[PDB]
Amino acid sequence: GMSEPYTWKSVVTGAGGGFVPGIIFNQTEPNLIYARTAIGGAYRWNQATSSWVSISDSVGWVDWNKNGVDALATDPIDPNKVYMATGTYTNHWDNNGQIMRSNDRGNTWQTTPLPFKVGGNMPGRSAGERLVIDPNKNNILYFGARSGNGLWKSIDSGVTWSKVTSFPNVGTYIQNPTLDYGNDLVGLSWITFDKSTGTLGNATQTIYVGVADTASSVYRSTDGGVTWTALAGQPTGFLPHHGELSSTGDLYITYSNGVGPYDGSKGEVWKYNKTSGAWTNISPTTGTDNWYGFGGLALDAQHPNTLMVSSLNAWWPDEVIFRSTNGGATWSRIWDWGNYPERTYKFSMDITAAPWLDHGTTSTSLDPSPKLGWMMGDLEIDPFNSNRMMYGTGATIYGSNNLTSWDTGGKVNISVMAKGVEETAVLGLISPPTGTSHLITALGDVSGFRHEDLSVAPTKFQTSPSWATTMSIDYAELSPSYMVRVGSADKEKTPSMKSIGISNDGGVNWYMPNSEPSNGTKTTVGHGQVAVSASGNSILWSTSDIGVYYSKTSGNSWTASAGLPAGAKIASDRVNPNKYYGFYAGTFYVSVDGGATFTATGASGFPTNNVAGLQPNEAQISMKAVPGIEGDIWFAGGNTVENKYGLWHSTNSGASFTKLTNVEEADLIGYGKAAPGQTYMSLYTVAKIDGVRGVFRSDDVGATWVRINDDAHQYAKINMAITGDPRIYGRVYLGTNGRGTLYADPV
Ligand SMILES: OC[C@H]1O[C@@H](O[C@H]2[C@@H](OC[C@H]3O[C@@H](O[C@H]4[C@H](O)[C@@H](O)[C@H](O)O[C@@H]4CO)[C@H](O)[C@@H](O)[C@@H]3O[C@@H]3O[C@H](CO[C@H]4OC[C@@H](O)[C@H](O)[C@H]4O)[C@@H](O[C@@H]4O[C@H](CO[C@H]5OC[C@@H](O)[C@H](O)[C@H]5O)[C@@H](O[C@@H]5O[C@H](CO)[C@@H](O[C@@H]6O[C@H](CO[C@H]7OC[C@@H](O)[C@H](O)[C@H]7O)[C@@H](O)[C@H](O)[C@H]6O)[C@H](O)[C@H]5O)[C@H](O)[C@H]4O)[C@H](O)[C@H]3O)OC[C@@H](O)[C@@H]2O)[C@H](O)[C@@H](O)[C@H]1O
Ligand SMILES: OC[C@H]1O[C@@H](O[C@H]2[C@@H](OC[C@H]3O[C@@H](O[C@H]4[C@H](O)[C@@H](O)[C@H](O)O[C@@H]4CO)[C@H](O)[C@@H](O)[C@@H]3O[C@@H]3O[C@H](CO[C@H]4OC[C@@H](O)[C@H](O)[C@H]4O)[C@@H](O[C@@H]4O[C@H](CO[C@H]5OC[C@@H](O)[C@H](O)[C@H]5O)[C@@H](O)[C@H](O)[C@H]4O)[C@H](O)[C@H]3O)OC[C@@H](O)[C@@H]2O)[C@H](O)[C@@H](O)[C@H]1O
Ligand SMILES: [Cl-]
Ligand SMILES: [Cl-]
Ligand SMILES: [Mg+2]
Ligand SMILES: [Mg+2]
Ligand SMILES: [Mg+2]
Repeated sequence: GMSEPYTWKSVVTGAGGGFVPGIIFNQTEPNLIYARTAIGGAYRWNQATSSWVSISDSVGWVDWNKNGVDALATDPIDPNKVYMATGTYTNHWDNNGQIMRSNDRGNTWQTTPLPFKVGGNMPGRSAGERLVIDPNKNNILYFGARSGNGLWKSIDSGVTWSKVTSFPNVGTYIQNPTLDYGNDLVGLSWITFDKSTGTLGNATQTIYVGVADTASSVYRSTDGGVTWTALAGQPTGFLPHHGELSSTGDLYITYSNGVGPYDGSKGEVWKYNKTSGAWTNISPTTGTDNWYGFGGLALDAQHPNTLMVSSLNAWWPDEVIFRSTNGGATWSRIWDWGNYPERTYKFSMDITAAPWLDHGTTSTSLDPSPKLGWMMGDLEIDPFNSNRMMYGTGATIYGSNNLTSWDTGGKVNISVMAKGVEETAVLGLISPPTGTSHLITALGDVSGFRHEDLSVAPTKFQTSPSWATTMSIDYAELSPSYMVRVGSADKEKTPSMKSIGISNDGGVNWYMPNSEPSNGTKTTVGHGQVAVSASGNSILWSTSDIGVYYSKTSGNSWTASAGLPAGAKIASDRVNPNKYYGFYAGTFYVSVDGGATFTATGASGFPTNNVAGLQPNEAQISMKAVPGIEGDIWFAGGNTVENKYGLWHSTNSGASFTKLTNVEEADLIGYGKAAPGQTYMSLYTVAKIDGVRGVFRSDDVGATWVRINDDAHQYAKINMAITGDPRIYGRVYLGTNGRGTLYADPV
């Protein structure tokens, strides 16, 4: 079809806002670093700008599972080469994975499908690395796989893969045997070469492999991977997260009683000397002083007996990093107790690059804010600079450039080192037509942000209410200072927290109303979708659990809406405050009494998501009324199973819709400022049009469409959120599931 080149940039959050399970340093080129994520692809570091660049944005709609990066290897012989094991789930949520290969540090990729699933967003994703390159003969790669698939090898630089049938343990541990998520074998855990057992051009003969099997977890080959044997004398009862070999011949291994990233309530650290055969338990803590696994393992390349480990997960008051300079014989903690509850610290956190990491709470010794971290499954020391470490948490990448201050009685300065990283899952987006913000987001895990300059990190976490995930946000079109968001309050932690927040100042400050939807038996857990009347004189809340409710009393009371099914999608008219719209299971609904009463209209052909194995309350539906035009509604969504997929337009308040004949599939719709000389708002859609999957803009009410993204800027399964900017022609805001929010303008 037609295309128009655009400039695609990230909306900056400073910290990224998702879990980084692996950071991978190249072993021969200084400052060559990669980072991998569970749902958001991978990144490469740029030392000149102290920032990361995504190497995954070519991943698109059909091949979306490539953004689950379960393992990554960087070539020490030719550092232009990099490989990834990708695929997101190993259960019924996903299809088979693949090994991706690049000869230009991730600028471009080729791919080899694997005949099994890869688990970038499965349990144990911070154990590793499970994809490795022979450091003496770099056409050889090994991959340790999930689900009983065992050990795989390539001898042609990643093009072709075959099972290593002589590997004798495919794993035994299963995290969630009774669930539909993680009921498969975790499988193999990490692979570590002994480079001293090969020479350039000749296969490395000694290879170590960790396996998620508490009874027998560490394996070695000494004949180049022909024969594999469990290490005699190894400890039992735990799961090794990492195995790293020092030049002393000591193999260091961290263990947890889980594979993580969220669990681990007991742990050990061991070393095994490859020459003497001695095993030594060097666990930093033990007995009642240990209630957590050990996860991250970092050896110092310059000082062979210096190493660090992190807890996984202590959870309270914070995690601990432990440092040893004598091979684990003695350890120093990065913080200690004083007179309880006081603590002393060998570190200081600096979150000036992402000040919202304090979650809006006041720091105390027992409730530190910001924390050192959590989910610290990967901890790394720069092999070319003992003063630099990096580690991943569930929210960011932290690092230091004065690490060895620890050894001289000083404090380690830890700062956000995630510039360029955006990992959030975007549940909703609004671009208010007035005020200092053009973009307020609804995000998983870190709630969402009010953005002003899209290159500057937000200064504030969303509080009062404070929650992990905002499912939905809307604003009053005629009074955009009034806006409402809904999420799910953690009432175990804060029983007075509500799952709805209201703002009268454009989203800068929020308050919680005096009541929430409830029935005779329970109050809503929240989530669902929210719509705000044109004038702000009412709120409609389609809750996740107990149906649709309206309030005309600013949330002082809520009343169940008549006629609209529980789980319905909802939308307010942007002109007429009495008018709302609903949709469920193929039927369209209208209310003309402010959300109190809904009546069906006649609209046909919408995906029912209710025939031939489909479920209505999990449909892909984007439905919005148009700013400035009463009764004008666009609807995108559907699927191929029903042959009900595309983009529909109503101008009579939902009484009838025209299905656009020139849009084969569509999943999202949004609006922005009209083009010069046009009166109708520009349309932005995520769609398949003229045979091309992408992001498209129409300046003529859908008569013609131009693709405004391209094959290098696809962002995987972009069925999350989209809007134009009512104040900036051409501007699009695109939500993603693991790449944060993008904004883009014509070239
Ligand atoms: O706890 C294990 C172990 O503890 C042993 O005791 C030792 C231990 O004691 C701790 C307790 O100390 C008490 O003080 C004592 C002291 O112990 C004693 O020595 C001294 O002498 O005397 C003192 C005074 O009595 C203290 O009073 C207790 O409070 C303390 O207990 C800890 O309390 C922590 C804080 O709790 C408060 O806030 C949270 C509320 O829930 C509580 O009600 C509040 O009280 C609590 O920390 C939180 O832990 C959770 C995780 O908990 C879970 O795992 C650990 C289990 O212990 C726990 O039962 C279980 O519930 C953290 O939650 C996580 O938060 C992260 C970050 O936000 C989330 O990550 C994000 O996830 C998303 C994905 O999310 C989805 O998928 C995951 C799912 O979980 C989620 O819902 C989904 O949405 C991802 O995408 C993102 O990337 C990622 O960032 C994550 O989801 C979420 O789960 C939470 O943050 C913490 O605040 C502690 O758990 C609790 O233990 O330590 C001291 C030692 O001396 C003791 O010996 C026991 O002996 C043993 O039996 C055993 O219990
Ligand atoms: O039994 C499930 C169990 O899951 C626990 O949560 C764990 C689980 O979370 C999955 C979600 O991960 C997010 O990523 C996290 C990431 O894990 C972190 O590392 C990072 O820091 O933060 C990220 C953001 O928070 C993703 O953003 C989510 O998308 C993902 O949700 C699951 O997504 C899959 C895939 O579908 C999506 O991706 C492809 C695209 O094609 C699709 O359109 C997208 O929606 C869904 O698969 C579908 O499942 C339905 C049936 O779903 C029902 O059963 C499972 C429930 O989870 C659902 O709520 C329920 O509706 C099926 O019919 C379809 O065919 C499938 O396509 C899943 O449904 C989504 O759940 O894994 C990562 C781990 O980190 C989390 O701890 C959770 O704590 C438990 O309560 C429990 O729910
Ligand atoms: Cl004190
Ligand atoms: Cl303004
Ligand atoms: Mg680019
Ligand atoms: Mg690592
Ligand atoms: Mg602060």
